[PDB]
Amino acid sequence: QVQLVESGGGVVQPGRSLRLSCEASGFTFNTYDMHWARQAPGKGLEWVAVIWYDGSNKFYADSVKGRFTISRDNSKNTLYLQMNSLRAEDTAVYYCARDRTPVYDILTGYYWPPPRVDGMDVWGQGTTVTVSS
Amino acid sequence: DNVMTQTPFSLSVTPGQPASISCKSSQSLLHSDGKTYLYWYLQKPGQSPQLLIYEVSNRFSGVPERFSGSGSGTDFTLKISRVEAEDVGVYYCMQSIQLPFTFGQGTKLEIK
Amino acid sequence: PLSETKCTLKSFTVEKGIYQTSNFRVQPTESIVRFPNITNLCPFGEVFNATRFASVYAWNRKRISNCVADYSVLYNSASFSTFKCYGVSPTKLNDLCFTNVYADSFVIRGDEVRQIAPGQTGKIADYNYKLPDDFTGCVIAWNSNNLDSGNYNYLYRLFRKSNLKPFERDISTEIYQAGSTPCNGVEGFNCYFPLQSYGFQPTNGVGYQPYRVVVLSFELLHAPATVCGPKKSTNLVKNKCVNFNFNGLTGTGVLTESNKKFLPFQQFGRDIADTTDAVRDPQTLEILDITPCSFGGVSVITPGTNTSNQVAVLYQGVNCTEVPNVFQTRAGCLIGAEHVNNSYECDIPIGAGICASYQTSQSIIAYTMSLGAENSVAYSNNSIAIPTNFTISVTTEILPVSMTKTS
Amino acid sequence: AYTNSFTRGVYYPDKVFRSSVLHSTQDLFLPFFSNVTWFHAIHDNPVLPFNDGVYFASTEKSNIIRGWIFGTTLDSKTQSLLIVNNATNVVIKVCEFQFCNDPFLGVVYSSANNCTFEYVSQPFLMDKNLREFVFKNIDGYFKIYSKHTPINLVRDLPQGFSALEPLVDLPIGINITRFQTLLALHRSYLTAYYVGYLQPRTFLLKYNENGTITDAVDCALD
Amino acid sequence: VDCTMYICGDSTECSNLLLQYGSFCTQLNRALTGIAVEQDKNTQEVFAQVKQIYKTPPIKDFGGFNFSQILPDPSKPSKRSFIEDLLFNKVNGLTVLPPLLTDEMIAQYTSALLAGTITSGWTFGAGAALQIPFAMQMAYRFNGIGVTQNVLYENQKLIANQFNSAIGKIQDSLSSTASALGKLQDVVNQNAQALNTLVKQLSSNFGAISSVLNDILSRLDPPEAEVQIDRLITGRLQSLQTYVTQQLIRAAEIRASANLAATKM
Amino acid sequence: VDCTMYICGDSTECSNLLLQYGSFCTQLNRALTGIAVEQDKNTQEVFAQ
Amino acid sequence: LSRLDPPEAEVQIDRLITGRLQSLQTYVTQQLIRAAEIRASANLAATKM
Ligand SMILES: *[C@@H]1O[C@H](CO)[C@@H](O)[C@H](O)[C@H]1NC(C)=O
Ligand SMILES: *[C@@H]1O[C@H](CO)[C@@H](O)[C@H](O)[C@H]1NC(C)=O
Ligand SMILES: *[C@@H]1O[C@H](CO)[C@@H](O)[C@H](O)[C@H]1NC(C)=O
Ligand SMILES: *[C@@H]1O[C@H](CO)[C@@H](O)[C@H](O)[C@H]1NC(C)=O
Ligand SMILES: *[C@@H]1O[C@H](CO)[C@@H](O)[C@H](O)[C@H]1NC(C)=O
Ligand SMILES: *[C@@H]1O[C@H](CO)[C@@H](O)[C@H](O)[C@H]1NC(C)=O
Ligand SMILES: *[C@@H]1O[C@H](CO)[C@@H](O)[C@H](O)[C@H]1NC(C)=O
Ligand SMILES: *[C@@H]1O[C@H](CO)[C@@H](O)[C@H](O)[C@H]1NC(C)=O
Ligand SMILES: *[C@@H]1O[C@H](CO)[C@@H](O)[C@H](O)[C@H]1NC(C)=O
Ligand SMILES: *[C@@H]1O[C@H](CO)[C@@H](O)[C@H](O)[C@H]1NC(C)=O
Ligand SMILES: *[C@@H]1O[C@H](CO)[C@@H](O)[C@H](O)[C@H]1NC(C)=O
Ligand SMILES: *[C@@H]1O[C@H](CO)[C@@H](O)[C@H](O)[C@H]1NC(C)=O
Repeated sequence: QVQLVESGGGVVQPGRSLRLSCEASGFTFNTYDMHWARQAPGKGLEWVAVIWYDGSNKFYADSVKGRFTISRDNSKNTLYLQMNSLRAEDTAVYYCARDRTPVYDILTGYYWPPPRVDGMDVWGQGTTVTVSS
Repeated sequence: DNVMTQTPFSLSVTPGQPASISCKSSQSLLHSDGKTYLYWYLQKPGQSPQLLIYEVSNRFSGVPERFSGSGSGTDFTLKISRVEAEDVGVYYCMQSIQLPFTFGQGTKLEIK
Repeated sequence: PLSETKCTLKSFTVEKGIYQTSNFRVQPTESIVRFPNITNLCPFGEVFNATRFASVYAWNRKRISNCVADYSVLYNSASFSTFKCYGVSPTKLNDLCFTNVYADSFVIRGDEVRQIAPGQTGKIADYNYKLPDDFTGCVIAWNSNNLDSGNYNYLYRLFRKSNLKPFERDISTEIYQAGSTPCNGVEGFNCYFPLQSYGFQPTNGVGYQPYRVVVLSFELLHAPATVCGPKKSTNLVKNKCVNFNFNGLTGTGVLTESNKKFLPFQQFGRDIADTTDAVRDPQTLEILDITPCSFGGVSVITPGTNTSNQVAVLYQGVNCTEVPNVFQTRAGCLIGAEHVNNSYECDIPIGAGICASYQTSQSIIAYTMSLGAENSVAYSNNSIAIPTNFTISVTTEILPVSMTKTS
Repeated sequence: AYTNSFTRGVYYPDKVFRSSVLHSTQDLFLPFFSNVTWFHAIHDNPVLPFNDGVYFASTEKSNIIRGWIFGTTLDSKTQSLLIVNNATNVVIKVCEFQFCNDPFLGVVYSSANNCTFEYVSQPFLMDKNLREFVFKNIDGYFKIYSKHTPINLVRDLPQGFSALEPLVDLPIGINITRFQTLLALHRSYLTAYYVGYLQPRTFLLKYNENGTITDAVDCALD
Repeated sequence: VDCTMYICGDSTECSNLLLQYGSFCTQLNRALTGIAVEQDKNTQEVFAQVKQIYKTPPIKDFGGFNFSQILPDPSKPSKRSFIEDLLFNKVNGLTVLPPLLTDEMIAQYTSALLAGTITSGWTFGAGAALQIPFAMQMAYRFNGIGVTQNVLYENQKLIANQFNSAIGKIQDSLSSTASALGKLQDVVNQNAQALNTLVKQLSSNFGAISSVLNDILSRLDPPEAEVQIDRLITGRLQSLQTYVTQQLIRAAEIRASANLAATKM
Repeated sequence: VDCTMYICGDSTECSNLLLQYGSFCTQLNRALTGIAVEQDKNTQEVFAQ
Repeated sequence: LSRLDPPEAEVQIDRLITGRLQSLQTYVTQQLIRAAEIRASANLAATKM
């Protein structure tokens, strides 16, 4: 079964940096793109960021540009999100999520479909990050 | 930005009755490859979201057959043949045609 | 460094100046190996222990890929009388990586196996199976009298219009004609059926008993390595000078996170000079920028052995974080000389407008050049200065005219 | 009929990343401004030679083309390669096909027998736009490159520029001298695209910062 | 160039083989060091002719002449003139050493020469700078070409206007798309071309099985590897010797040009 | 001087072998062309005053 | 090329190419030095003009 286990939550003050972590197991980690998504309390979901399978291409949402740095280490089957420059609105539960589309296996001769980011396949347990005085 | 909406904000459904909950988008979700990129997620009370519909009519593996959906352009909707007790939760529709991925505001499904 | 200057000048005395004595190169701290995570062993068994080998005229080719190919066991096996490798040494095969390895297996008479090599001539090399002149691979042969003997099923092509190109095979069976008549489907005048069997009797003469021969061919130009030796991948390390080995690509440099937009099928990146400067790690699949380990010439600033034995060393174009008074001069960071905020005439040049000198308990100083004494000319629209006196100045000028007439 | 290939059909010669560099390479490219045969297959699909490599292009609103056929005899006597995309998957296999006079797909068709290789994945043809392909068979490797571009020119290839990137790279290693495209039809009455043959040419390729080929020069053109 | 590293870097197997050729690397390094010292000598000889750094006065009362374009620009970080700024904008195993005199120092020398010429003219070359009004200086310079002083004084304004217009025309022509600086761009292009050709020669195999030393050392045993390494050593050594000879010829040409420029100054 | 023709004229085998030495022929052709242009520059600057 | 097969012909052709290329390089170097001398003479001639 597909396993995702978030970590790195807790209570913090505004202005400092924090790190979230997501363990992954039960599937070929390095061939899947990875998403970060969050749900602020009492409000709807919000896609935070996505990282490419090789970590080459990174994208983030408009609310987090310039600030957050998404990274992964395929050797350890881990995913990261550096939470630089917090403000109160970052109070939310955070989920690491898998991409539905893995990249084609290059050992086969076929190189289609082109690797593209797609919606969130499987969502992890989730952890809470609270930032406030 | 591809702003999106869902109506009604909360639908109350007796057990076994069919249910209908809608999603909409500002710009068309049809991509140049011919696919229409819409994803839906179910978040029951007290855990992370679960993917239900990954293309407008394609149900995700492991989803019960009662869940189904259809749509085109900017109007989309999901149909439930009969609502069982575990179907209570919030339904979020989401486009994946362009980044950032934009969710709808979410809609609750409850028992009457 | 003073002794290095004395040694490179081959003199016990050193004049004032700056001398390039040696070259600095930060050494590799660790050795790194990153081979692909292929688990399955390679099916060499069905190549060598096959039930039946094809005739030399119709040699059978097998394609080998996705292997952890152990060539040590083949090399150490006593069965193989001939284990000859041309483009590679047999011992090195356990540490190389190849793409799309071929294995050409066929049976052949004994003493004529010498024709299986680059540039050879003879009936088998000319008309049955020819290797290229730049062949990269191994030719493996052994006695097969106990299996292939009598026996007459195996054949070899005697008659054929022209010498075969490398790695082509002829299957035609029409009656060749050496005479001029149209020998159509008949062995007419000087015409023969092109294939005739080998006489593999169980006790034929030495060199005539059958030999089973397998030829391994390796391709190295193609990017994705599919056949690799049984080396063990080391944990990856970044941001330090290390020896690295990605899929057999030996090298030395600093590995750094890459921003290059490699496509999934791309494994390597090439610089403008057509040298590998980026690589996809074959396990994490991440792209790593390769840069050379920091290096630069080493220059020794010497006030002169007659003056003093103290010296200062300039490591050209390096940052002092890599070198092991210290001063980050723009022309390479300088040690052994103390920076001073004054400015003097250039005694010993270094570069970027900075020079060094031996001055006052004395030590070697480093300073920015003073181009000259400042002077504000008292210009005005109605003021002139006229000399009231003079000095006759005699200045010597030396010019070379000729040099010695060597022959 | 014939038309002029305005610098179309160039592709990435090798799967090695190169960025911000002008690279001179020798490979089987389509010559610039060459004569490409234009086949008005819809009012048929003749078997065409495979001269060291083929450049194939097409543009239809209804994606009539679905695949290709390769081989020497195209019968049970010799090995043949089949590529075809139905509504849900591609299928690539290399078998001694007993091809009929008119290969096509119904509303679905195969002639496979006694063979070794097979493969399945998503279709690269989908349900205005120009689809270009380049086929090669050298050193035991069968290769396909591809690129899809919107257009507005009606009945000729565009003046623009776009490099074809790899789509298939298989070590099939079969002998190929002839090929034939196959179509999808709403009928089974067993009895549109451009073709241009590659030649060995020296090209100078401009790689931009993102690693994509943005322009090229055919050294032997003029 | 590090001769040992260029011919074969990070490979002691070649370095032992390269020793058998003797002192060729020492000769190449010595020649390139001589060329490098010659460049600093050329710059010093051309620009360092002033014994003092003369400053232009704060008041620009030069009798109508306007040297704003050629004099230093105070506002810039590097104190180049306007025309100097226009000029500056329009123009492994091996390393590039920096010049002894930075562009700031050369600009300082040029400013000193300009100030000495404007305020004192010919005199600071002969000895201590003797101030003189610029009108009288240009008057004698008219007298130096056989034109009497009154020819200048009677029409000083026209002369000043003509000089200002000519300087403005130089500024406009230089700021345009004109390629008047092709002579220096030729030097830059020749140096770049020589270095690129030297680097490209590493890709040539010279008859060896491969152009990469690591491939030879990984694939072949020492006795079999040596014959390929010898071919690569001979090829790369020949390429480096050719490069050094070309640089010596170019250095002689540049030395002649620098001597001419020093004489012109 | 045409470097390839001088070293080996009309020989495709030697022409292929000569490519292994790289860009020596292009270098020599460039140098000789530079000398050739330099002669015209000399005559121009002497006589075209 | 008429007497020997490619594997031995290449061995002979390698040393023949090496000799001819060395001769051409020496010729070009001598021409470069002589061109520098002639340029010095031509600059002197232009100055005299
Ligand atoms: C190779 O893949 C296996 C898959 O289970 C994994 O356990 C292992 O860590 C990977 N790496 C190595 C060096 O075996
Ligand atoms: C062939 O059979 C022998 C029998 O002992 C075995 O040792 C060997 O591993 C087999 N395979 C090869 C490639 O020799
Ligand atoms: C050392 O230098 C001093 C001062 O220049 C000089 O008087 C003396 O003769 C020198 N001695 C030698 C051995 O060069
Ligand atoms: C030297 O290295 C340090 C650490 O990498 C860096 O902070 C500093 O800017 C470097 N200085 C120069 C002149 O390169
Ligand atoms: C030299 O200048 C530096 C930088 O202004 C300053 O930090 C230092 O104290 C000065 N030292 C002396 C001895 O003037
Ligand atoms: C000129 O200088 C000399 C010394 O060089 C001095 O003896 C003489 O008196 C001076 N004459 C005048 C007029 O100042
Ligand atoms: C070949 O091309 C020329 C010019 O493009 C054209 O005039 C001619 O008709 C073409 N012929 C064929 C047979 O394609
Ligand atoms: C390839 O097939 C053709 C028939 O189209 C045949 O003439 C040719 O000899 C074959 N070549 C090889 C190498 O099989
Ligand atoms: C497409 O072909 C595959 C076999 O290649 C088959 O399994 C699949 O059902 C086909 N799909 C359609 C829609 O015909
Ligand atoms: C299959 O192909 C092989 C090789 O061409 C042939 O020997 C065999 O008879 C074929 N069998 C059938 C059933 O077609
Ligand atoms: C390269 O990629 C970037 C990022 O996707 C994009 O903004 C840019 O337009 C692309 N092309 C060039 C020429 O930079
Ligand atoms: C000198 O010329 C500059 C333009 O280069 C102009 O701005 C300035 O006013 C002029 N000054 C005088 C005194 O003519």
